[PDB]
Amino acid sequence: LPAPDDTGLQAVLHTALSQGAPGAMVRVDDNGTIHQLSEGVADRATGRAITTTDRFRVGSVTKSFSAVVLLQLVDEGKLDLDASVNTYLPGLLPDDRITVRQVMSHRSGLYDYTNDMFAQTVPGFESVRNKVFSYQDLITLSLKHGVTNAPGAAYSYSNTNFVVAGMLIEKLTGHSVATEYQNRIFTPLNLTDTFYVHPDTVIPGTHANGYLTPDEAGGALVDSTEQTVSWAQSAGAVISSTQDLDTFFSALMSGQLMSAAQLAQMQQWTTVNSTQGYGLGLRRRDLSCGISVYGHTGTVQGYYTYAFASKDGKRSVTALANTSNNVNVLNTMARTLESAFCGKP
Ligand SMILES: CC1(C)S[C@@H]2[C@H](NC(=O)CCCC[C@H](NC(=O)C[NH3+])C(=O)[O-])C(=O)N2[C@H]1C(=O)[O-]
Repeated sequence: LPAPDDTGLQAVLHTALSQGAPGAMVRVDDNGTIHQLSEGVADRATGRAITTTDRFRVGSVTKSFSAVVLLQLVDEGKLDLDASVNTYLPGLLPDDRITVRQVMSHRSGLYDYTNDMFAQTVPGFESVRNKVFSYQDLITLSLKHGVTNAPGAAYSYSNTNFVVAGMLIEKLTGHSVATEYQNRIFTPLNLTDTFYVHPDTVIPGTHANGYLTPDEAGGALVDSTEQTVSWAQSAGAVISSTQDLDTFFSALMSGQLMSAAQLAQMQQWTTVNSTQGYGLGLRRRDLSCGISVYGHTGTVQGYYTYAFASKDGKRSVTALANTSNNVNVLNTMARTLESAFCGKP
């Protein structure tokens, strides 16, 4: 690969701050040589600086953790990707036709209940931040709406899919998702900054605070750091660090977390758009210089995450901005992948 471009990474972070991120940071693990940059503040009220060791909420990056657990269950003979969801969770869905593979790739047609919750950004956050939901509560909220398409038909993102994934993990293992993440992923990879504490609202240890951008332009930011994330759970509640998400996606792509057969299934791409695909709890992004990278993005209130690795896991990058509901910031932070993988123009 080309050399990572630290001047370009520095410019991306400075642009994100100019667009409303209180703080922004990035860590690259380039085959054993570390790159680490940060600019701005973890806490905008106290002024404490952000750093690449600050813990944060990874949002839908959590789905890659859920998918790894489910694909290990396929390796163990406990789960068949082409069986019906209802085979394992009787009576759950009105269509006994929807399969596990379809949920894991966002091809199920299940309505995304969070489009009801967050029609208004700050009111919807204030509504859910201190609520505790069961998995079944969230499925019932989805099923108030009919499906949006035929099973298998189209990519349509829905958090409901990885609520189903959490329910499958707990049903088939007899354990909580926190126990399965710890035993199958966090402990074997020594992810000392990585946690699943739901429904606790505290982020353990030194962390970046999250700042939710209101829908009104120029409105005051809302501290969204402490919430249950119970509206997402196995779709979005993991806490981690840049070093630990680099370790995780490098281990995944280098073949340490499942059989070769299941990794191959995880990388069967469904088209998202002309430069992106979706596998099984895994995203592919095609970069300008002809390189593809693999991993996941996350959005949870106050935190935007990108965490991607090269095909062989030898270069990994994790970037974090501690704001959300700011599409300019989101789009700017994607440029860290260009600078880290494609290097200087
Ligand atoms: C598909 C995504 C982008 S959204 C999905 C999941 N996060 C959510 O579903 C939260 C949606 C509300 C986010 C909120 N926005 C609003 O409230 C809008 N009114 C904000 O910006 O904080 C996550 O994480 N995924 C990202 C993913 O996979 O990258």
